[PDB]
Amino acid sequence: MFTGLVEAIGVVKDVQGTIDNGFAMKIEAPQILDDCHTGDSIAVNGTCLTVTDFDRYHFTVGIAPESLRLTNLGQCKAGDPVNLERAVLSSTRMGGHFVQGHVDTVAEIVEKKQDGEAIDFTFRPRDPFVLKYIVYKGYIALDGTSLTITHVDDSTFSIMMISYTQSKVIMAKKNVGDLVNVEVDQIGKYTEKLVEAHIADW
Ligand SMILES: O=C(O)CCc1nc2c(=O)[nH]c(=O)[nH]c2n(C[C@H](O)[C@H](O)[C@H](O)CO)c1=O
Ligand SMILES: O=C(O)CCc1nc2c(=O)[nH]c(=O)[nH]c2n(C[C@H](O)[C@H](O)[C@H](O)CO)c1=O
Ligand SMILES: [Hg+2]
Repeated sequence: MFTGLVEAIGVVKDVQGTIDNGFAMKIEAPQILDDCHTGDSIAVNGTCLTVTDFDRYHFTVGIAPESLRLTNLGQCKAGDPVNLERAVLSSTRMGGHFVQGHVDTVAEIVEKKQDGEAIDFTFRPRDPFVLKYIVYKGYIALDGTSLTITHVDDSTFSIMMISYTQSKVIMAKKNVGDLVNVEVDQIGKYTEKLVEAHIADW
């Protein structure tokens, strides 16, 4: 479980494996390894992954084919920066929201323009149906970043990235064409089943 408040930006140091069988990945991130333990859950670009080994400077993870299929981790190369956030089990969320780290799909950046001190991003999800769980002013996690929806229609959604965030996440420097991990606010899927189980009586 996470908050979507990215703690640091690590750097991929080694990637081995294949798209069909899985990746073994090594990440440099001393900033968040002071309290590491094998088995811990760490979100890499919003993808919850299990620590398989670590030291004061690096930690490794095993990435399953399905994780690589639904996220941008399949494109990872040594040298790439990634958003990182350590797990936390808390029933409270005063900052960010309830991010599970279970990515729904990827979205392509289709527009990026400056609006004052903020950056206006527009994304096109590979799986349009996730848009049914996205609403104006609602939450969403992009590459593990908790953000506020500023616009949404039948094929895209947008967010505004403020100055404070631009220096904390990899999104700031991504461009049109790049992919980001999308995790819609889980509550939406919950209310969907609620109405379904509801009219399941009507
Ligand atoms: O909660 C736990 O105890 C398990 C942690 C965990 N680990 C991995 C992993 O190590 N490798 C993985 O490849 N996946 C893990 N996952 C699932 C992963 O996040 C998911 O496939 C993507 O987000 C796309 O939806 C995990 O949930
Ligand atoms: O809790 C709320 O109602 C606000 C949600 C929220 N929105 C944004 C945003 O829209 N743009 C943003 O640029 N940031 C938002 N943030 C903060 C952002 O996640 C954080 O700076 C990074 O992850 C690094 O820790 C938000 O928390
Ligand atoms: Hg998880």
